Amino acid sequence: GGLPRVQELFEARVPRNKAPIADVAGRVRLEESDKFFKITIVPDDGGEEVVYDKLSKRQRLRVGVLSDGDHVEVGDQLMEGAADPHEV
Repeated sequence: GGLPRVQELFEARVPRNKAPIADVAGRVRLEESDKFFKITIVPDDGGEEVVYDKLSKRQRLRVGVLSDGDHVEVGDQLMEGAADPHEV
């Protein structure tokens, strides 16, 4: 979170602590595993459910804060962190 972060962005590098971006739009089914997180996106498209299996409980969520049933637009960030520029 500083000059290294700025250098991280201009250099097009994968962030230290990553974070998923929604691959499709729709409501989310959120589950807490043992010392883990699982976020499943039920798309408005009515198609294949997109699942993000394991996310460390330390990264928290994007604020407000995500809860079960919240609608998610495509490019929205899920859990707090730095999203992969190559991913968006």
